[PDB]
Amino acid sequence: MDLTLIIDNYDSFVYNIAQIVGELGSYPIVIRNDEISIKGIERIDPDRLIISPGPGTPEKREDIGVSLDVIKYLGKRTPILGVCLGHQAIGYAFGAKIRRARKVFHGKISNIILVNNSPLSLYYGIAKEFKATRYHSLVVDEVHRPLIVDAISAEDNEIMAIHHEEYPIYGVQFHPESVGTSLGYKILYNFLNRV
Amino acid sequence: MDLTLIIDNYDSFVYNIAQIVGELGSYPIVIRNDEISIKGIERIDPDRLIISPGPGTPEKREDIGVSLDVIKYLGKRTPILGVCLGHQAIGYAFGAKIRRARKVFHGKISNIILVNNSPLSLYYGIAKEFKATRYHSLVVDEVHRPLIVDAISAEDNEIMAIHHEEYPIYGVQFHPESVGTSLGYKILYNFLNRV
Amino acid sequence: AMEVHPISEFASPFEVFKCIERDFKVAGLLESIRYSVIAWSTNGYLKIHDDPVNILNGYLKDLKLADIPGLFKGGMIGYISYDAVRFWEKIRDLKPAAEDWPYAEFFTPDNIIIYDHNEGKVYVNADLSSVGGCGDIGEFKVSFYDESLNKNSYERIVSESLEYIRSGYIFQVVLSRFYRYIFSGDPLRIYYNLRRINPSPYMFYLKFDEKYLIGSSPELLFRVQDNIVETYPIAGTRPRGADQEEDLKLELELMNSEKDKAEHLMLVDLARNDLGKVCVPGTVKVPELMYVEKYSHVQHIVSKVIGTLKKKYNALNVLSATFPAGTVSGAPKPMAMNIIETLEEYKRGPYAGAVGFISADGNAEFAIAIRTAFLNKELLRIHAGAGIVYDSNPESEYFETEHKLKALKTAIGVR
Amino acid sequence: AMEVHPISEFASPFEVFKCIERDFKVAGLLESIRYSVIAWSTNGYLKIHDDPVNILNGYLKDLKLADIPGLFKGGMIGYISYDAVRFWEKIRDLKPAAEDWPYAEFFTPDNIIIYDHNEGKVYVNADLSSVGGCGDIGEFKVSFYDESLNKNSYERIVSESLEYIRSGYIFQVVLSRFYRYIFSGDPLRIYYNLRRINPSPYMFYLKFDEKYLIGSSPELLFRVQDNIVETYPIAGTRPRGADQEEDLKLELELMNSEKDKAEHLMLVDLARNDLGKVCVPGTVKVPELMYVEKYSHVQHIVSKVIGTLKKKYNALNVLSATFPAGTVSGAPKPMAMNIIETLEEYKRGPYAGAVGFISADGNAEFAIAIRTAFLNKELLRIHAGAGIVYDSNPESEYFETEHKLKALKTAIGVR
Repeated sequence: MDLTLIIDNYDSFVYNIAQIVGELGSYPIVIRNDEISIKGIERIDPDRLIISPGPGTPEKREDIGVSLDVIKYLGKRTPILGVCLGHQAIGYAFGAKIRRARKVFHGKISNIILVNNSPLSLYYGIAKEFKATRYHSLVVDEVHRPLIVDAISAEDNEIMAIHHEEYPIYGVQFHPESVGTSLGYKILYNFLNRV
Repeated sequence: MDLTLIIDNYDSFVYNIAQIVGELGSYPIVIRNDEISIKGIERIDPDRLIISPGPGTPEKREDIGVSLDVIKYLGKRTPILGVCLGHQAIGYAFGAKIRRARKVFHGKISNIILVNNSPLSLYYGIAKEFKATRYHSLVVDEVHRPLIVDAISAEDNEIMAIHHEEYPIYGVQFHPESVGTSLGYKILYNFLNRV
Repeated sequence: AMEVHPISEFASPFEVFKCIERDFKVAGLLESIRYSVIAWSTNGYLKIHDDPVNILNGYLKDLKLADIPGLFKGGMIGYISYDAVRFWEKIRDLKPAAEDWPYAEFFTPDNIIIYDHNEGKVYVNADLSSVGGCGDIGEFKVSFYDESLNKNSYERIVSESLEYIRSGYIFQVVLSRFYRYIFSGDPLRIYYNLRRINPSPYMFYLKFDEKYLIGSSPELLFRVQDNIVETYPIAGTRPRGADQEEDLKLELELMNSEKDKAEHLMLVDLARNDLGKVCVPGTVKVPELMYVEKYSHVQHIVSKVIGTLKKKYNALNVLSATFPAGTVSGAPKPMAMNIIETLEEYKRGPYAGAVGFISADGNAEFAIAIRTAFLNKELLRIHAGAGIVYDSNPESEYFETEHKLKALKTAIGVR
Repeated sequence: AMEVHPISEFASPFEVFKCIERDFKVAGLLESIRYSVIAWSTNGYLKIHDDPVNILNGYLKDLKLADIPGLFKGGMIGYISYDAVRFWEKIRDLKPAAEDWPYAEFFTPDNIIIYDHNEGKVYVNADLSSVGGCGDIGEFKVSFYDESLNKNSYERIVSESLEYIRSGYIFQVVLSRFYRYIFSGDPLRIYYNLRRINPSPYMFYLKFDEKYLIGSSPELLFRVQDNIVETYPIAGTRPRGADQEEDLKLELELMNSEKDKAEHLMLVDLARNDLGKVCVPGTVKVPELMYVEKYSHVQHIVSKVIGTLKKKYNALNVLSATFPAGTVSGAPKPMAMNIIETLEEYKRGPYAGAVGFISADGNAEFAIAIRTAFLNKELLRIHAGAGIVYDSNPESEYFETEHKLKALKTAIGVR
């Protein structure tokens, strides 16, 4: 059956992702960044993978656990969606830089501006700019290939989303599972059914 | 939904268990003794658990991995079925002794003799003595409480099955997943639906 | 056996309780300020030293159900210590306890008395010889014992905690401090004062022999009613209004508080998350989002979060899933609790824990154990905290705790 | 373009192949002893240095399908090295290779010729100028080069391997040894001899420029036909019968062999397990269990194991799920392969690997790469092994390999 593995980076929003996933018809399995091996993940063979938000930086392994190898090794043949810490890990994984944000959005709603040159499955039917909750002090920067910037912060002007040139890897700095993100459900629906 | 976690002790029979489980209507998840943490197992929250056969002895941790803590910690509130190595680990876990068998059954069919004083769910509708395949050089011995001997080898006279006085933990030295075990499917059906 | 009486021909809650509280080692009074519950056991209580979920779970089957109005139709009443969360999450064990408190203490009432105020009927299923007649509330005198974390000590951990926030290891963390006093007298006096100054729908007085939990909880952890779970995240405070006018100007200050709303949003998301652990996918909803609730003294931004509990679940699962409240710990909760164990000087014990009941019908209600006085043998502790954020002022935060404690200081007679 | 001819007015497989094999760097001949396939590419081949499953997977979509009889209706032919299993299982990397062999080498035929013997028709979809005319098979002369593990060396690892078995770390493990020779001449000669002495349904001659795989496989790894997977575990050998009588006395020796049946049962269970990794639960069955199969020289105990492949799967998934065959590795397979890497002196390379095809229609067939001569540049290697068990005799086992190698020694002209 359909299975979504959600790597829990000791988060307090991760189950908001699981509920949406379950409701979207996929069976969600939530396990923490340090409770399963990359080989073990392989053995479960999820259809897709979501790396949950979390405290810390991807620059420190104890913060992301198995999260970076998952992106690196499984990212090519299994779709990955990284949120907050996961979005940063996805960026870090591909040579992007991690830094503090100019402005601190902790539970604040930002206006995401899609800046994708070419259409994305993940953003199918999504308004050119929408509102989404942010819960982060750090951001991703110096995003070069194979990564591509997809969205941007209106007020702050920080990278809000990224994705790989060819792998089905996506990162969103904002929170689709938040009540503050209207189109959040849709974005997740897209990841599940169009990615 | 229904979920059976099967801890794979690097076995070549483990998928015979998964297939029966899947066919019995439960979703099987196969992961190796060293690919997931006991906390991670907890997080998956399987409905039941099967510890697959495998090379080695439970006396050596690299042989059973997380298998012994699973029996110890999860065994009280989650049913466990141990097969071969798993049956031995279940016995070792409760103070039984592990030793070489007087006779070596490697792919040989033995006559299991149920010697349960009081009826067991796992053996519901099972003939007082049946035929089952054996693949083991070692056996369990000096089985005292909380463990109880359930079956015995006719020819060899070794402990063929055990179980805990109160926990839903069961061990079978023989192989229910083997083509050689006629009632194997039934025994597994029992574990899934009656334990 | 049972007898319904007219509230008019009876005594009143506190009145009937004076007698009961003084007569038994285990008794409690719960008051809504709608219903009033007086219950006590003749067979002692339950001192839980293991996982409360497991332990309590084995008592739910034989629980006799009472034919009374209200969410509690018999069952067990008690409290859950904040440290019980250690069974449900990985938390560093560095600091010592202030006093010795079991992970939870519950009891199943041998006698129950329910006041249906809205109906003028008090239901008495109790073996009562007399109704009252024990004289009035005694005096209750205290004497300062110690304090855990004075202004600069607390102020510095707030500063420390701020680095973690800047680094991105927490959004908010609640740091608390306390005053302890030795005492003599009638602890009922404390409740009398609390009912008077800070009435609330979550009033309680739990007496477990040598220990007491006397408080007026400001917030509800969770409620389960006919398999639907509900919780109400609260954030942002403003005093009521001088007139139907100055009131709206305050309520609108909340409405326009970019800061107070952000903290509220996070709490709601955190609440939807915890419900998400035990609720049916697609059932966790926020029917009422960010509405100002007006109280007899203050007003806050409030949200209603609900969900449908899985069949495979219990009220005990809701407890562990929601405990401890985001407002008394922080976010991300696991980190926050570990940072707390790192910065505070003592394990919290009942403080920031929860207190409530499990109805014999599976329904349940638990309020956050704050704005409460914890008496344990010779010591009485008044505890309070403040939620730190990225731009929190160490001094302002110190005072929020001082302000919070002033109230408890008053309730205990220090002023 | 295509032309069907009468087998009677054509040449014969080997005959038409002499010319092709000598003309192209990449060509192959597959023969059943039912169908005969001659195929060669004009565009070179595929040298796989990565996971064969991944690599090959990206070539399946554009594969042109041919309108010919037989399981192969176009697609890719090649071999999988035994060491390719390293991508699909954790195996110690201690020993060096005997010769340099890519993990797999495949090619997609530019021209194909199919002999439907049962129908007397040969299908020629090929750009053929002449049909043959290249003279006869050349001479093929060799000269001993070396041997990997003489009698006592092999005998001792068998003794070592026996401890593991006694301890309970394996039920059976296959230990092999080899002889290498330098050579000169027509390698076709080897096949000619093999077809003659050891004909089988799995004859093959693969020429990948400087490398060759010329053998008569005794066993099939797996077959996939219209999404149904099938494999036939084989165990126990007995020579045919002098008469319809001495035959039955032999066949019944197998039938009564407690030992030979035990080894067979294990192989069947191992086979049902591997199919279990990619088949639909409840579809893996053993229609024919433990039946004696009679061959032109010997007879073995055989079983038919089948299953229905999941939709999410490929023939490539069947490969990785079944590779390497239990009969050439051991059980439990992971341990056995690691013990093998520990005891043997060199990495096996194509030996004990597999060779076959992936049809453009998704159907596939792969035979075990044993009873085969592997030529790699200046060296030619003949390899064989014996399955060790708990009561195996180190010397008897040595001789089983000697006996196995005698045949290949013959096929190559050493005798």
